[PDB]
Amino acid sequence: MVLLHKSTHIFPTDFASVSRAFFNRYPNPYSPHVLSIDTISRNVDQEGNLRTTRLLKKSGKLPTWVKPFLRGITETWIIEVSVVNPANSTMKTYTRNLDHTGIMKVEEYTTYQFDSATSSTIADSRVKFSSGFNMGIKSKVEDWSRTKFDENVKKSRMGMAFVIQKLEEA
Amino acid sequence: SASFAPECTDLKTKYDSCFNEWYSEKFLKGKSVENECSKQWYAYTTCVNAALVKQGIKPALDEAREEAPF
Ligand SMILES: CCCCCCCCCCCCCCCC(=O)OC[C@H](COP(=O)(O)O)OC(=O)CCCCCCCCCCCCCCC
Repeated sequence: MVLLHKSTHIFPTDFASVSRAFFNRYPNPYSPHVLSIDTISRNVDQEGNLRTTRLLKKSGKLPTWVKPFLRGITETWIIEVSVVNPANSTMKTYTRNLDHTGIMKVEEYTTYQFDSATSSTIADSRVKFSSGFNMGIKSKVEDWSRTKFDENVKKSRMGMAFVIQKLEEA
Repeated sequence: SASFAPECTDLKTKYDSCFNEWYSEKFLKGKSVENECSKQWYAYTTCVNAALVKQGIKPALDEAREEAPF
């Protein structure tokens, strides 16, 4: 089963503020489940774009109803891959879980693009939930996915806004 | 902001601080592409890789680093 979700948000500040916030998003009070983050690789490429791979550890908890199907999962590793193009004022980002992928794979693409005509940075997000391991009942897994997508949409943008602020206030 | 390996956290902070200056003041202004944080970077990444070697996730991470999402 595959479930695709999409959302858009506008941050009314410049590319430098958003992209810096992204690299410095943790910790913030809207993501209390992020235990750590590390930079695994970073280099400027052939075209002058910044390529970064990071590794996050996140805690969590399964809803009670999945008990007879799934054992206790309370932590997950997430890879986060990004490309910053300073000439275009574009930042592309990708995240997915590294473990538990046999149970559920959750992939997120989010692009931040500065729009000069409106002096704002637009964030487009698409998230794909994929699983071939059918545990438990399909519509409950779908409900879970909608709930999770919505939660993450809000956590992501609230955290970003928190950090953009804090850096604005020095 | 912690590293997954606590002995690397203070090294991470130092690298992050150096990068943050370079990113804002040089990279985004098109004033550099050199690795002006190599000292802080190579110290930090040495501590991390030593830690990752013992981590169950390392093979999945190694695989993920070969993929090209964009
Ligand atoms: C009912 C059955 C459930 C089965 C359970 C299986 C267990 C495995 C599931 C875990 C998968 C989660 C990893 C998903 C990775 C992913 O694709 O992207 C989402 C990831 C993590 O996803 P999760 O919050 O769902 O774990 O984003 C994060 O890093 C969240 C960190 C904490 C909140 C900070 C907010 C940032 C969110 C993203 C920022 C990007 C900007 C735009 C967003 C709108």
